[PDB]
Amino acid sequence: GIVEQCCASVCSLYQLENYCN
Amino acid sequence: FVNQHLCGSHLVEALYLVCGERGFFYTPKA
Repeated sequence: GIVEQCCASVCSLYQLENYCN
Repeated sequence: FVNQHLCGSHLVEALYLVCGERGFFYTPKA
């Protein structure tokens, strides 16, 4: 989930935006 | 600000800035 993709590894805008409503 | 490791309050701040008026969901266990 987000922690694995953006905390444990380097985040991306592409991936952050998937968590926007 | 987004293309780095972001944990904890730092990740929620990035979601807040990116998502704007949409808001977001922060699901650290899912």
